[PDB]
Parts: sequence; C-alpha cells; structure tokens
Amino acid sequence: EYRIEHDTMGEVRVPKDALWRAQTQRAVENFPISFRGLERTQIRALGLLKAACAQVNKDLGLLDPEKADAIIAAAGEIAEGKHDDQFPIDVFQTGSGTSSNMNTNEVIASIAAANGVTVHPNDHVNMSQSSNDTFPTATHIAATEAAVRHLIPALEVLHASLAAKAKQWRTVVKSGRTHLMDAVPVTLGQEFGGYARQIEAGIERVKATLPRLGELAIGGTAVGTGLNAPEGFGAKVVEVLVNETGLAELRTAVDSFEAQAARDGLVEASGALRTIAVSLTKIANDIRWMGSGPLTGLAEIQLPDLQPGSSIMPGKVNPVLPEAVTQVACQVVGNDAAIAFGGASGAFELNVYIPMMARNLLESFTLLSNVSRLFAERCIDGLVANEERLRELAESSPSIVTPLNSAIGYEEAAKVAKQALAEKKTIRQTVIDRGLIGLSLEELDRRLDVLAMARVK
Amino acid sequence: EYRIEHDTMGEVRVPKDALWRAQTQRAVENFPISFRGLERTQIRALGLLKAACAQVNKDLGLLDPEKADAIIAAAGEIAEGKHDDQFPIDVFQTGSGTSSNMNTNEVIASIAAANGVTVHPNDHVNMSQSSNDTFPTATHIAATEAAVRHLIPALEVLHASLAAKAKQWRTVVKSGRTHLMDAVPVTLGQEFGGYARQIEAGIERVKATLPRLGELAIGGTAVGTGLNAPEGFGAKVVEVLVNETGLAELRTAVDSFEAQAARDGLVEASGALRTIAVSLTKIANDIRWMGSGPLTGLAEIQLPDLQPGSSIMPGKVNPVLPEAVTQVACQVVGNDAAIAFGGASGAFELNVYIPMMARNLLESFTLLSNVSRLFAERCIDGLVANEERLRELAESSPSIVTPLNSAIGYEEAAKVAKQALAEKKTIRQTVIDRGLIGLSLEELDRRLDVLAMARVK
Amino acid sequence: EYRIEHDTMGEVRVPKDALWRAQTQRAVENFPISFRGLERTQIRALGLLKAACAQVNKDLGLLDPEKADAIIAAAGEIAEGKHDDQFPIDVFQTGSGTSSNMNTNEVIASIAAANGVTVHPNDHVNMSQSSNDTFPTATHIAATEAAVRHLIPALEVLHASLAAKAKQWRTVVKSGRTHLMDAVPVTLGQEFGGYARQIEAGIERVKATLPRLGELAIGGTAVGTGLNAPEGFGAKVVEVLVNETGLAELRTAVDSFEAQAARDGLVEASGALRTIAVSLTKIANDIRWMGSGPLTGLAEIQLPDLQPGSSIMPGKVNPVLPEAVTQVACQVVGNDAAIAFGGASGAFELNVYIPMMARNLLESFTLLSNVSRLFAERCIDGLVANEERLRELAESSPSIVTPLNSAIGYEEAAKVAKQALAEKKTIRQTVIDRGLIGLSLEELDRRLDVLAMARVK
Amino acid sequence: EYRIEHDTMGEVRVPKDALWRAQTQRAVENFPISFRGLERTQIRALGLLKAACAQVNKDLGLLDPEKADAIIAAAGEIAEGKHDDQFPIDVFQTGSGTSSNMNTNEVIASIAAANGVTVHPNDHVNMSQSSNDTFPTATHIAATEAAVRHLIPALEVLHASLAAKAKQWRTVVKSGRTHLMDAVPVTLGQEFGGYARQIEAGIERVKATLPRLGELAIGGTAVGTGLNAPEGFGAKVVEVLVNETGLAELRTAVDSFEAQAARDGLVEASGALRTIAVSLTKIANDIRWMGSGPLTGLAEIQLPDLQPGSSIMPGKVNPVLPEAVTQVACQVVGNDAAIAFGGASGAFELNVYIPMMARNLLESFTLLSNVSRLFAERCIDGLVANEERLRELAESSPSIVTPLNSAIGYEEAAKVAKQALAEKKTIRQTVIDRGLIGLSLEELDRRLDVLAMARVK
Repeated sequence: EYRIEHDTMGEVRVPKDALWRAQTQRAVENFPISFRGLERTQIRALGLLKAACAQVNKDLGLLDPEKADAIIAAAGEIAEGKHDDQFPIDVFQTGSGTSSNMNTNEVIASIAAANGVTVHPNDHVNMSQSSNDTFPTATHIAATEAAVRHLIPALEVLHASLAAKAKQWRTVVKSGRTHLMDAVPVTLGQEFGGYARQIEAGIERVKATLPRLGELAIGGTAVGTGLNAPEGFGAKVVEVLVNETGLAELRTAVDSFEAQAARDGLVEASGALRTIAVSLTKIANDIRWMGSGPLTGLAEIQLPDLQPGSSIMPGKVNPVLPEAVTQVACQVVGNDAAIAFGGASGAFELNVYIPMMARNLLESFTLLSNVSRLFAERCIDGLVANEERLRELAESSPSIVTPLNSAIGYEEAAKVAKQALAEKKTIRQTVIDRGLIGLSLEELDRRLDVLAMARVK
Repeated sequence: EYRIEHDTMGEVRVPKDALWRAQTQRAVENFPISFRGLERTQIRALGLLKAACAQVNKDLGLLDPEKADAIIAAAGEIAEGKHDDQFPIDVFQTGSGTSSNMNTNEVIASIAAANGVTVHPNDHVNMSQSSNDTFPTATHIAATEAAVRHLIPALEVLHASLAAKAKQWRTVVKSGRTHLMDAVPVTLGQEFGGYARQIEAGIERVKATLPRLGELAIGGTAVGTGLNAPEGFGAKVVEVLVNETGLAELRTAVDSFEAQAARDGLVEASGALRTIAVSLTKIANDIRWMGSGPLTGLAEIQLPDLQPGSSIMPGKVNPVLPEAVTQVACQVVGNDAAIAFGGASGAFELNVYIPMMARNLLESFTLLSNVSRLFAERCIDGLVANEERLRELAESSPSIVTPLNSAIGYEEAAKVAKQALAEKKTIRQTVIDRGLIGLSLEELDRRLDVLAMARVK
Repeated sequence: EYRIEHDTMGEVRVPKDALWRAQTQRAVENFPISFRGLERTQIRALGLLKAACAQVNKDLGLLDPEKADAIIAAAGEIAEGKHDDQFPIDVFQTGSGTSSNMNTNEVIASIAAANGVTVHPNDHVNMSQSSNDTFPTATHIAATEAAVRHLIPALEVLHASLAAKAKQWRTVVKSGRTHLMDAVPVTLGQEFGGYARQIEAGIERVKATLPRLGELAIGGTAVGTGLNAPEGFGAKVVEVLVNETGLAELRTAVDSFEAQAARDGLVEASGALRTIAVSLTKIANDIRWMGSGPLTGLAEIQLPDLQPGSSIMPGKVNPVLPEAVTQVACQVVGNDAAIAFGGASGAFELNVYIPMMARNLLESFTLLSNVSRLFAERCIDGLVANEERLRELAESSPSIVTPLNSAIGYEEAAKVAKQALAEKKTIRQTVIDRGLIGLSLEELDRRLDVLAMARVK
Repeated sequence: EYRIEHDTMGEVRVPKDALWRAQTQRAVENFPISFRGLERTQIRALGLLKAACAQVNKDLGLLDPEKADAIIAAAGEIAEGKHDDQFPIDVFQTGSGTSSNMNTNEVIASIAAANGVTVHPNDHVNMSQSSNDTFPTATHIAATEAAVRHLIPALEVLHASLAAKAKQWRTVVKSGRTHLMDAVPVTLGQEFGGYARQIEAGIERVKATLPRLGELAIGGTAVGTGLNAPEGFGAKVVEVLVNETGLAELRTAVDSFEAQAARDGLVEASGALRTIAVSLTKIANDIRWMGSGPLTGLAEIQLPDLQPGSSIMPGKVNPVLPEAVTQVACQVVGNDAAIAFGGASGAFELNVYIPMMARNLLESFTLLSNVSRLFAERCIDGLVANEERLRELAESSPSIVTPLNSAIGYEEAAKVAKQALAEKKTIRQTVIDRGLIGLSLEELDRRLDVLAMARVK
C-alpha cells in the first residue's frame, strides 16, 4: 500500500507507513545493488549532525524555534536508533551521500509532521547545509567516535592481556626461532612483550591519525565556499557536536576545499588499521603455532578450548580465535585497498566515493574492536604455558654454542655445532671432546645456562 | 527463554525456539565480530549439499531411508530459504566453516525431530563428510551458480546495451581524445564498441575461470584422503548436484589435496571480477565525462535523469549510476585483495580462510551482477547524443592536420597546427595561407572530411 | 661534450656520441624519477616491431627499399641488444610511451645515418604508426614472449620436480595437519601432488590469458581508426611478427578501440601471476615448515644446504629458497595492485599508464620464471624425507580414532580421544580399556593401520 | 679468472678482482632472480653502521684499534660509494639480509687486507652483531634519511609551488564542479589551496611516522636478547649514528623483540606514502583536466610545454608531468601492498621479508621525492590561467540560482534552473520573467555576482 509524494523531478509512490519520502524512494529504486544500508553509527551521526545544525540555525535567528525544536527532537529519535528501518538506501548510492542526506531530512520532516509541525526537508531540515559537507561530516564523526570510543579501548584490553603474559612468563625460557630454525634462547614473556608493544604501537598509530580524521567539512556547503551558510556556521556546529558527544577530537577543517574535494583523512585512518592488521596476523600466527599439536606440532602453550574442533575427527580442538583474527586482518587489508582506490578518484570540488569509503573504514574499526577484545579475553587470558617442555626446547638447540664465539671464534664454534648434531650429543660434550677446554670447564657451563642466555630484564 | 543441549565439550543454553543446537550456540558466543552471517546463496548451497549427500548415503545402503528422507526434506526447506534466521553464525568464524557446517547439521536434526524422526547431526546428517570438504564445496557451488546464473547474464544485458549504442552511433562523428588532449576523429559508436568489447572480454574472463571454479572438494573428507567416505562418494554427490541444479560446470576436484589445502580457484575467479571492475571504471568514467556540464564540461551526451542532484543546488542532476558503478569497482578491488591474502595463508592440509574468501567473492559477484544491469537499463539505454555539438568538436581539433603528413611531412604539418591556433583560424586556411597547395585544393578537402577521417566500418 | 639537434619544439643539446636525438634528450631531462629505463625484452620488442613495420611499408610500396632496409638492419641491431645503453628514458615517462617510441625511431635514424642512409625518425622510421598502437604492441609482444618462452617452461620444471616427489614419496606416511592441529594420516607424496597440481593449474591459468594477452593494437594508429596507416597494415605486421618470433599467440586486436583505450589484457595476465604467487606462498611455507628445526620444529624433511645460515649463530642453515619465493610472491602481489590501478585509469581513446603497467607485469613474469626454476632445482629436487620420524608422527595423532566413527559413533569416539591424551596412552589401549571391543580386536587393528588410513592410489 | 675462498660450508670460486668473498659468491649463485641489488642508500647505511659498531667495539676495548680503524676506514669507503659494484647480491635473497650483511663484512675485510690489516668478516667486522639487528637497522636508517632529507624537502617545494598559485589566483573566479557537473563558483586559487593543504597534510603524515620509523634494532643481536653484544651497545651505536648523520630521529627500539620480529614501522611509513599517492592522483588529475583541450576539453589553464606530444599528430602537446605523477602513484600503491604482505608474514623472533620491504619502501620515497620536485618546477610553477574564459564559465553555470534559496525556496529555485536551460537564457532573466521580483531587482544582482559568490578570504 502506497501514498504519493513529490520532489522537483515529479511524483513518486512511497509506502504508506514509511517515514521517508520521494527522494529516498527514488534512491531505493535507483540503487538495489548490495541491499545493505547505512550502519547504526552512521545513522546516529546524521541524527546528531541535523540536531546540531538546527540548534545553530535557531541560535542565529534563521530558523523558527518551533520548527528547530521539532527538528532537534526528531533528529534525536534518529540518533537514538528509533528509526533505523526508515533508512533503506543502499551503500552504493550517489557518491556524495545526497540520498542518505535527503533520507535523514525526509524522515525528520515526517516525524515532525506527526508532532503537529510542518518542516520542509530542504528549506528547514537542510537549512545552511549541503550533502557535500554534511555527509563527510557524519562520516568523520562516526570514524572518530569508532577510533576513540571503541577501537582504542579494545586495543587497550588486548595490550593489558598481552603485557600480563609478558610479566607472567618473564622467566619461562624457551628456544628462540629465526627463519623457523633453532635459535638462541628467549622467554615466552619476551615474545609476548613484543606482541604487547605491537599493540601499543597500534594505539599510537590510530591516535596519530586523529588530528586529521577529526576534521569536519561542516560549513563548506556545496563546494567549500560556505555559500548559503552564515558566517562561522561550521565552528558553531562543531562546538555543539563537541558539547553533545564529548569528542574533543572533532574540529573544523584546516582547508575547506581539501575537506570536500578529498577524503584523505579516511585513507590515513585506514592505513593505521591496516598496520594493526599486519601486527595482529603475526601475533595470532605465532600463538596458533605455539598451540599446535598436541603431538605433531610445537606444543609450547595450550589455548583455551572454545568449541568442538571437527564434525568428523572426534576430540580435536582448533585455534578458532586466531583464525577469526587472521581472517579479520584480511578483511581490513581488502577494505583498505577499496578505501584508497576511492580516495584517489576525486574530481574538482568533490570526492564522490564517500559512502563506499565510509562503509569500509567503519567496518574495519568494528571488526578490529570486536575481535581484539574476544582475542584478549577468550584466548590470551587463558593461555597456559608448557614450562618443562619449553626448558627442554631451549636446552636442545644447537645454537647454544653461540656465546662461545668470543672465546673460540665463529669458525671453530660451527665445527662444534655440526659435530654435535651428527653424534646426537650435547654442545658441552662436543666442545670438551673437541679439546677446547684449557676457555675453562667452569666458563663453558656459565655461558651454556639457557635462562642466563635469554638476558631477562 | 532457553533449553539445554550438549555436544562433546559439554552443556550449552540455546534459545527454546531456535532450531540450532549446542555447537551453533557456542559459535554465536565465540564470534560476535561483524554480526553478519552467511548469505542466502551460501545457506542454499549447504542445503542442496546436505540433501545430495543424504541421497548418496541412501543409495549406498549406509543411511536408513526414513532418516535420509527426513534429512533430504529438511535440507530442502533450508535450500528454499525457510530457515535463514536459523543461521546466526558470524562470517568471521573458524576458518574451515566447521561452525556453519554444524549449524546446518543441527538445524536439519531439529526439523526432522519435529517430523517424528531422530537423526544425529554428526552420525547421520554429516555421514561420510567433513566441514573440510563440504564447506568449500558449498562455497564453490555458490560461486559457480553466481557466475553462470547471475553475473554472465547481467554482463550480457550490459554488452547488448553497449553494442546497441555502438550500432546507433556508427556515424556520429566526434573528436577523439588522447592524454585528454584534442586528437583525430572517432565516432561515438566506435567508443561504445570498445566498451562493449571490454564487457564481452569480461564474459570470456569469467568463463575461463569456470573449469577450476567449478571443482568441488566433496569426497576428500578431513584431509583429502576420503577416509570415512565410501568409494566414489564425491563423484556420486557431484552427479546428484549436477542433476538438481543444472550446473554442468560443477565437477570433482582434479587433485583432492589441492582442493582443500588451497582455495586457488576463488582467487582465480576474483581476478576475473577485478578485471571487470577495471573495465567498468573506464566505461563509467568516460560516460560521466561525456555527460559533464551542461555548460562547464564536455556536454557530449545526456544521461537519463534518475533523481534530484543536490539538496542545496536546485535543478542540478548528477551521473549517479556511473558513481554506483565506480564505487562498486572499488569494492571489488578491495574484496579481491582480501581474497588473495586469505588464499596465500593456507597451511598443510587445509586453508582456513574459507568464510572470509567466500563472503568477499560472493559479494563481488552480487555487486557486479546488480550494478551491471542497472547501468545498462537506467543509464546506457537512455543515453542521448548531442550530434551537432559533437560534429563541431570534431571539426575544431587542430589534429585534423594529421592526414596531410604523407604529403607535407610531420615537421611542416606541425608548423600548420601551431600557426592555426595562434591565429584562431582553420587548418584549411593555415595550409592555403602557408602556400602548400600546388597537394591540391581538392585533395586538402577530401583529407579534411572528419567522418571520412574516422574510417567507419 | 654535446651536439645540437632539433624537433618541432626547438633545439636541444644531445651528447656527441649518443645515437638518440632531440626528443629522447628532452625525456631524459623531463623524467629523472626512478633512473631505470626499459628492460632488455622491451627494447627487443620495439626493435622487432620497427623492423616488421618497415618491411610492410616496403612491401606496400610506401617506403623506399634503401631506407626500409637500413631501418630493418638498424632495428635488428636494437633487437639483438647492441644498443641498450642508447635507451636512457625513465619508465616514468609520458604514459603512452611516446618518448621510448621516439627513442627507438631516433636511434634507428642515427645508426642508418652511419651506414650512409638518411631516414627521418617520424616520416620514415615511424611511417604508418603512432606510439599509441606501437608501444602497447611492443608491451604485449614482450608479455606474450615472457609467458610462452620463459614462465611456462620454468613452471613446467617446477611441476616436474614436485610431481617427481609426489611419486617418490607415494607411501611415505605422516600425520596430516588441519588448523595446525593433529589430523588423520596422509602421505608426503599426496601433499606434493597437491603442490604439483597448484603449479599445473598455474600453467593453465597463464595459458587461459594468452588469447587476449597476445592481442596487438598495431594498425590502430593514433586513436584506433587506423588513419595514416594503409588497409590491413596491422594484419600484415602481425604476420611478419609471427613469422619472425614463432609466437603464434600474437594476433590483431578484436576491437581496435578497446586495444588502445585500455590495457585490460595486462590486468588479466597479472591476475594469473598473482594466483601463481598465492600458490607459491602456500607451497614454500609448507616446505620451510616441514624443514623447521632441527630440534625445536617439525623436522619432517631436510632441505639442501645453500649457504651458511647466520653471521652470528655458527652451524645454523636457513630455508633461503623458500624465503626468496615468498618475497617474490609479495612483489608480484604489489606489482599486480599497481597494474590494476593504472588499468582502471584510462580516458577516452588512450590509457596512459602503459610504461608503468609494462614494467610491473614484465617484472612479475621474470621474478616468477627465475625463482620457480631455482626453487625446483636448488630446493625441491634435493629434499630428503625423514621417513621413520614421519611414521611415528602418523601413529601418534589422537585423530587415528576417526575411522572407528561408524562402529562406535562420533560421541564415544571423542571420549576415547580425550581419555587417551590425559593418560599418555594409545588409541588402541583406550578403546580396549573402555570395553568397546565385542567392533572386534582384529577390526580395531585394521582400521588403525596408518598407511591404509592414507588411502594411497 | 678466479681465486678460492672458504666459509664454514666449504670452498667457493670468487672472481680474482672481486672484494667480496665466499658467502657473497654463494648468494650470487643462489639468488639470480631480479638481477637488481641493494640501492646506493642501503649500501651507505650498511657502511655507516659498520663504522659505528667498530667504533663502539673500539671504545669498549673489545676490538683492536688497528683492526677497528681499518674497518672504520673501509666502511667509510663503502659509505661514500667507492664500492657499490662489490655488492652484487639480489634483492631477493635470504629474508634476514644475512647475505648483504656478510657482503659488507667481506668487502671490508678485503679492503683492510689491501691496507695491511687482517680482519675476520665474522669475528671482527661483525663483532657484537647479527644480520637480524644490523640489516633492519640499516633499512630504517635509509628510510629515515629518505623521509627527512629527501621526501619532506621535495614536498615542501611542491607545497610552496601550490601555495604560490593559491595566492596568485585568489580572485580568479571560475565554476566549481561537483559530480563533474556545473556547481556554484570557486576561485582557481581556492582549489590550489586545497591541493597545497593535501601536500602539507602529507608532510604531517610522514612526520607522524618518524617516531617509530626511526627505531633501530641495533643491539638486539640474534633474537632481540642482545647475546654476544655488550651492555648498552645499541644505545652507544645509535649515539655514534646520530652524531655522524645528524639524524636525531634515529633511536633505540622501544621493545627489542618487536623491532626484529616485525617491520611494522616500514608498513606504517608506507601508509603515509600511499596517502600522499592518493593526494597526488587527485592533484595531477585535476591539473591535466584543467589543461585539457585546447578545443575539445575544459581549457581552464595552460601547462608548460615539455616535449612534442605525438609521433603521429603534429603540434599536439600532452600533460606529461601529470602522467608521470599518476604512474608514480600507482607504483607507490603497488609497493605498499607488497610491503604489507611481507610485514604480516613474520614468524617468532624474525620477520624474514626485510630486503623486499626495504626495496619497495625506499623506491616509494625516491619516486615521490623526485616526481614531486619535477611536478612543482616543470609544471605547477609555469601554469598560466585563462582568466576571461574562467569568468565566463562561472557566469554560465545554472547553479548560480542557489543563493536565491532563502528568498524563493528550493522548489521555486529549481523551476528557475530548468526554465533557464530550456530557453538558453540567463538566471537573472528567468527569475524576472518568472515574476519573482517584488526579492528586489537590486538584491537579485548582488546575490548573482560570481566572485562575491566564491566568498574569497
């Protein structure tokens, strides 16, 4: 069942109970491509943004208080998520986000109409605005909130979890591995201290993007000039947004043309997430390798069991969380390539890849925030080390000859390693058999202590 | 409200009215990452696959007909899409798809239980199977159906639409452009014939991947050896699948270890789609450029109006379909990088990136199928050429001097072009003024006819 | 020391002994970016191409035989590699390859001048041509020769080497691994048969691209119309090229506009190489993992020693060839993303990313051809299996309980696996202790034979 | 002609006059893959690094002053580039850089031998070191010097050039374009101010990576523990390096395991360069579009002529510098994907993709530094604007109706735009004809002034 609405292009049938109107409905028919629309956090940002602009228009005497207040209230319902099903437009819409901007304007208009107030989607709800500043503004608010409120806290949990293991396993000695081959000793704690640093550096990486990710185009209107917006509109809206969200990271664009002609801050932000994905692949890979076996692998640690491993092989349990982490990392990398391709494809006063860039960036924030916390809590926290096996692994490496270098030289040392392996004997035995002692017996032992070799801080 | 179920790891609370059971529910708790589960076409493939395996197990006397028939019927309900909301597991699950495989087994078990029949998710519904052959099998069935039944037909519509314009605009002469600068004449029809060829070559590209995309692991069970599956199980299941789906492209794997240790056919298939995305970016870019203006751009053609252009600038209309196409192309490129990263990350007997690879590949098929048809029908078909403007564009290029090369030589020709531009005069005038005629007057004209210059077939 | 030359833009100083002239020298000054110029195979292709065009121009009476013959001879010296140091222009030149085309024309002119014959770089050496058909033509000849004469033979060596191991290790039983965890048995030969299939499929993949990679633009001249080229020039040049090179894969473009407006065949070809890189990462990773240790890893095989492992740790030797292979695979993936970005960026009658696309594609052919042969000969051929260790690995996996499923059911089977691991006892012992026999004693043994479990063909 | 050398693996023939020795020569035979070796800046870094380590070993009494001083002198010759042809090892070597590390040690040994001093490549030249800390150290020194001394200054020139045009063209009014369609007015200067900001933000982006790019592994030796290196060796070497190079950005690693197990700082650094490539594609694209024509394009500006455009079309000149910039941007994007793939592929105590990551990152620094300066000086500086054409473009856009919105409302405004285009009349005429005046005659004019519309600061 339908009603008639119109826009400047003509009449359109709209579902009778839909709060959207003509232009939203055209976009429904124009872009049935993915059948996925804006995310919760994007719809929220649009709501907050519309509320903020209405407030400033009210403050400056440009918009009737009754209309402003109903727009602010309607926008608030949208921001709170009462109307997400009134946002049916595909991600793959016109690249400025015009359609979703109008979708927000029209839904506000219909909510306000239901509360006794007549507001025009363009003339009132979109007063002093364009899609060309509002859609990227909403995108950067969403991205900034995602970075500050979701990803960074999630990474901090993961960091804490890894650092707790770095401390716990401080003196848990094991064989280092380089090139996958037997190396000199390290501690399990040292390795986890490395993983913790990768995550801490990741936090630094996301933070370093915030000064430019938090820039908002708001106020630049159609092409960056601010035509049809009053003086200092952008700064005024940003102040309301900072006041309402608590996100001090939000700010006016340094250059209002760069802020609309490009989405360079989104490409920058994705680069930090892609680096985090690179770090997480290494961390997760190492952990599932340490967990491998129980009998045909490394069996250095035990990961917590999360579910039955195999529909066919009874009793098997698999490192499912590292698998989720590594698959997420692939998605972030894919998403990152999509973001950059769109970023490079701007023209003159507007980059028209915003919805695709937003979808991909926001998804990477989400996947990384959610999988980092799960990895920390359902995997890292419950890892159990096989301490005795690990100490044997350390004492078995041939490369425990390495600290004898300064006393016998690299070349004689290598002769000890090749002879010890062909005999199935120890490094201590091959050197004492080689007649090298005389380098004392007491000195050979001190240098061959594996935990001393790891050089624990 | 909940009930108790168990698996080999213990007891799990499951929603009372959920048709899934213990293992699905663990996966719900283990992988809340993206909150997007399997697509319609993946759930379908799993249903068909389970029906087919049950039939073969019935045929070989290994599975009680009453149990087989209830599994076949239950699987059929799943295949038809009656139970998509009983598949809540995240894409970012264990990388073999164990969880979704078990999700299918458990939902079938609960449907059959409701019809008076007791079938064990492992012992019966998963008889002769592993996730390690079934999940990639379902993925390759979905991908192959997507290629054959959706993308290729969509591309054929787009091809027809472009070729119709190649014919329509056969003698519509215009200035060619190289490096974005004035070149010798072409016809609008020639350009569209190029775009049509890119799409035809795209069809060829997808087709060329089908011999390996259509390979199915079915029968290789846990590691590729076929343990716990009867002799020729895979060939038998493939026959049922070919019979039921009509997809002759489906086939047994050439090597049953390669078919599980890798997903190389998915990377191959994505390469063809990425090439199509590269082609579509060029086609769409050209079309929006030809459509640019109306007064400050090229204004060669007019694209059909699809919606009001701008919330702020009245009357403006934008090339929204080319924007959808180019954004889709970015997504396909991103998806393609994700697919390849997962593809490269296999280990020993199993690549455990299947759900992420499947999600990305299937999405690229979908986005490309849907946007290609929209582009054909809502853009290409209604394009209107500005024939008189185009003929003036052709006759204005300085490079119409080019066919005089053989008569006056490259160097004197260049002297004609530089003098004609500094005077604001024609090529004919600059050559006759330059005293070159005597090369006759009649010959200069014949060579300067622009439509003859385009060399129409 | 310098001489004066000119072109249509004016006078340029050129080194006195340089065979290039004005336009090459401008490009030297215009593009000092990478300081790497065209590859041997590109210079060759340009030489052959110029010889072929001169021959056809001779055949058709359009070019004086004395001038044609000196151009053919000069071009032949270039093709043979006598003048590579006369090609100093950067890869990062004008995107049509104009500069390298002119570089070839000018060097031919100067060689011919030294043999008593005066040929104009444009009017004679470039007769019936543009850079816009010749540079992509030379690029596709180079790419096709690389595929047919270098990569495919190299892959065939690698395929043979892997298949020889598949045969050699047919009955060398070992534990399969899925998710990195203990699985049911396979043979080392089965795994290598998988790797061999990945390489055979790679061969198929490159072959499948040849019908479109081998398309040549030759004849389309400036914009694809063939202006200033005689009728059937392209077909005539292609015939000479096929006659001279033996490459039957070379052919005229299906559509002469698509063949210049895009380089879609180069993106297609790169997709096949990227798939090969994905396959090689898996193969190489597995091999270095099987080689890992000697004491802290898997120690399944021994790779041939190629050089001392470590400047610091005496005696260590590392899998350096797998490292070369995996790093090459990264480069191919990078190169592939560069190729596609350029491919998508065409405009109207010409894609002007050709030199960058050519550089990247040709490098991927080279790296893959060279590393595949080295990997085959210096690694794969000399691999030695640790047969006794491998048979113990197979017999230790808990998942050897799997073939008891049909007799005792998945759930009781899992109870056997969990009890056997907590006891440090065998599967046979845990089932006989569990009172399951009575499933006979003779049947338990037959099902527990590990080589029978691998299901060798 | 050859001599015999040996290493711990045995005897190797080495060219008689080569300064390298056994291990370098094995690497020559082991890795003939790309036939491109280390860059000038990498060889330099290795030289400086070896000099610095020798100095510290001297300072601590661990290395004989005569041997140290000859190593410092030899290393200095290498650093200065006297011996680049003594570094023949392929980029695609063992992924730790062992071979190039040994190549440096052996060349120093042979130089010192020629000066009367016998130093052992391992025992002396490599004293207190591993490849595992030295090769990444040299890589990060090279990358940091490239960022600080080459790229940032090059970007500052480009920034100055763009900002000079932003100032010059402050009041040069033109039509804005969004979606490629006619928009409201901007100034050419505003657009260039946007491009300048993208470059300034790029500078910020590279700077933001320096705190982690400048971290050096030096001191962590084999696995990060510092075994066989004295206490505070790393800090001591870093101090010498900072003293010698002036690069205060160089620093000790925050965590010595993260600094060898990963190359996350290289992926981070590449992300900043990839963002710069995205920005440069937009800037260059816009500029070649503004330059397009002269008769069939936008013809907004004139780029400086750099070389004859076309071998075939006389007189044509093409935007060759924007083409070089956009092709470089593709290469940086490709390189960036290669870097990240290698970065993600670390294992335990060592990421063994260093040479490939270094090659790609250093090339991106180089291409971007060189093309940015060329673009600034040979393109941007000499751009000439077509001021009268531009003012007509501004006054022709239909969207000059936009500032009437607040007076007549969006819907009536759109009626003015559609009627003005169908009539071929002006906005002023269509509104006065529409009877809207009465909104006064004087007010319509003030709002329709195009330079006032651009809102110049």
